[PDB]
Amino acid sequence: SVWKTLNKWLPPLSRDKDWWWKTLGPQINTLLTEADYDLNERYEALLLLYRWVVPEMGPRPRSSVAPSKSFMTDDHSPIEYSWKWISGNKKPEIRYAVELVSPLAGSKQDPFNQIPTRNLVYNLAKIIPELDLTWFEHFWHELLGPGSPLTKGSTVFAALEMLHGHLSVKVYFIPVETPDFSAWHQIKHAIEASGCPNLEALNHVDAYLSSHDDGRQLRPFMLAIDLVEPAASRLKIYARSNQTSFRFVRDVMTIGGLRTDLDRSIEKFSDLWKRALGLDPDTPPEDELPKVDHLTSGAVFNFDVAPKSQIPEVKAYIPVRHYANNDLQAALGLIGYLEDHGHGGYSQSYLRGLDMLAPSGQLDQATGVQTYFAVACQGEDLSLTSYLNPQFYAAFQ
Ligand SMILES: N[C@@H](Cc1c[nH]c2ccccc12)C(=O)O
Repeated sequence: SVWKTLNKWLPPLSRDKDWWWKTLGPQINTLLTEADYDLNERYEALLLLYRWVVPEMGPRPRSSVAPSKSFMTDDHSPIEYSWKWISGNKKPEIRYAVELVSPLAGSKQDPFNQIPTRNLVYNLAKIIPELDLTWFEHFWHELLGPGSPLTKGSTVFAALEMLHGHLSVKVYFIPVETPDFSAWHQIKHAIEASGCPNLEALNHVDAYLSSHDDGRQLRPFMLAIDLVEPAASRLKIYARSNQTSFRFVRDVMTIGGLRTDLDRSIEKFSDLWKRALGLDPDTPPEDELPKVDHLTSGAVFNFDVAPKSQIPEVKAYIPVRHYANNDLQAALGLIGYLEDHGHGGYSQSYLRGLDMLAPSGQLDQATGVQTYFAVACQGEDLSLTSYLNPQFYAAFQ
């Protein structure tokens, strides 16, 4: 084991740092091993974890109660893994998002816990010069700086994507809302001041959000960027709705019909939706889901409005934790879909990863491990991603 070797030879850590090391290291290491990552990349990932992430995770969990109301997950776990299914039986992509913390969190010196993520990004910029911080600094200044202004629990976090051979970094900004400045207002002004050459996709999304009947029901809340050249980065605007019928999801995926030639992709999406969510196969698409009242309940989407494209791209997130019956049932639904379409070469590796992450004896009894199933429509096929919560506090061992 890579983690066993590193833990055996790297210098020992404080109580909190050692807890985070001996918890995250095995999790990330198992996920990467099941995805058949090369040994060098597992070493690199765990060395990054030991050097730049573990020292900034703050106190270790010691009870069911979290030290913050972090927006990363529902139990405020500050770490979220993700497992992207690659078509053609290729190796899955492993990513993880983290919101680092400091003792100044909540104080006047960092009221929204922003400096640790900035520090992490700059450290990574020292090790990987390929990363570009132009758009990072621009959107940070626009959305979280002293000129920026109700909070969702966090205002920023970062994500590492191990893309087999190189590392990519992503930044999520969650603006603070005021009666005069909605999150969407701030995001739109930030993108307009970003310096993009072709704002056709942003204007399409704005028209859909403002004038369309169902598009008016989406509440923008988050913006994600890639730390690459601004011409090569995506601009992902996340939007939530209390509506949950599959008809609504179907229309949002098309952006009110702006996107065409997706009927087969949408039929496969409906099949996967009912399988993962445990619904009856004859569920009318206009039926709403049984009501779940939560901060992150309802249907979630993201629009990619990156200038390279004139038409925006939509990714939908099936909220497994809120509407499925249990983690094993949803996992088998997703896995059966993948097997029916010849894309399930890594299903058993995924199940071993789930069993690694799951609180002892709760996969078939509760939800929570799998937060989202992300679906995108690529021509006739689906691009799928599983999002995973280690549940440090909801499942405190
Ligand atoms: N925790 C928030 C934000 C979030 C974290 N990871 C996500 C992945 C997809 C969509 C949203 C999120 C939520 O569940 O909504």
